[PDB]
Amino acid sequence: SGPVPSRARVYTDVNTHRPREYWDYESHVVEWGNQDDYQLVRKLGRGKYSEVFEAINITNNEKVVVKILKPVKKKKIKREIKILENLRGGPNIITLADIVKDPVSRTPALVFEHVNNTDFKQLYQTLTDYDIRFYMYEILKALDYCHSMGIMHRDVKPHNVMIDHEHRKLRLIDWGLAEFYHPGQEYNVRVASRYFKGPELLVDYQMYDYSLDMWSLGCMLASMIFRKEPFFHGHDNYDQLVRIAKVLGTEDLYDYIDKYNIELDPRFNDILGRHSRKRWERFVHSENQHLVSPEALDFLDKLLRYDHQSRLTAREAMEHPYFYTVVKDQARM
Ligand SMILES: Brc1ccc2nn[nH]c2c1
Ligand SMILES: Brc1ccc2nn[nH]c2c1
Ligand SMILES: [Cl-]
Ligand SMILES: [Cl-]
Ligand SMILES: [Cl-]
Ligand code: NA
Repeated sequence: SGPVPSRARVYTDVNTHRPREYWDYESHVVEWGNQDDYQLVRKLGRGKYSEVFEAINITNNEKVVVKILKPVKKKKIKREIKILENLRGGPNIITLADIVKDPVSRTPALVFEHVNNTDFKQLYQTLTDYDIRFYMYEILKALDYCHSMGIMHRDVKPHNVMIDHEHRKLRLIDWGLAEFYHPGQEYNVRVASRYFKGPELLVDYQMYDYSLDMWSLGCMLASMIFRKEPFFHGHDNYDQLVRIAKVLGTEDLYDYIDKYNIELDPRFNDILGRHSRKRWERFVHSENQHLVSPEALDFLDKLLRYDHQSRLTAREAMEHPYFYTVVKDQARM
């Protein structure tokens, strides 16, 4: 028999109850703007599918960020545009301002409202205990929002979190790998960066959901509270699961494989071995102990589960005791 089917525990049917047009991004008609409204100021960085620039809107002298959509299928372009339009105005989600094409090269570009080019990876190994809780809560607002809107990000990692630490403001960026969640859909498992890939991607379980983002978030949290970058440091996608298995243990891994009737790639048979589930205390030392609390470990434990169904949802995560002081201070402000 094949793999056992899976459904998201939350927001399962939200796209089914929308109009077709909400999620049928292949049918979306983009009104392409004029590239000449903007002047590029400077390169901010060059990614995999994108070059990103600081630019000026020469109509209002407003600073913007421009992402030139490096050669890729039109299908992927429409998907990213439609997701950005659907999520526009959501909490801590980057704001799409315009969509333009080069009159010559015909190359699409996305224009975003300005954010400083300071990503979370530059700051997240130097935060106080309170600021880790604060910024994790801000990321959870973006994830509960996009999940509630029927969208999984699929590339949650520190390089995709822009922070203005001065203004205590955060935006979740790079929606290029994001997808709409549809119950029973089998997704590409070649998404996310190696260190943030959930076990579902590593064992090739395709019927995954929003809970993939919650694994990635757990990898970020573990990195920050233990000052260990990355937390799960695999050589390649096979060794990545071994690094996880040495922490979470093999018993829960094989129970997860049995539960979903997953056919494990033969390469895994000699490399996973047999490992106890490690107590989180093993990762605590004199230079991280100020970031580690019972509350932090209880929360982390509930994100980092093999079984995607077991993991906290974004809204359940926001209700965890780890965030009580953040929630109280927000209500006061
Ligand atoms: Br938006 C934008 C503005 C000017 C540009 N020059 N090359 N590519 C561009 C994209
Ligand atoms: Br603003 C901004 C900066 C970089 C980005 N990469 N993808 N989306 C982005 C938005
Ligand atoms: Cl990163
Ligand atoms: Cl490791
Ligand atoms: Cl132990
Ligand atoms: Na401590």
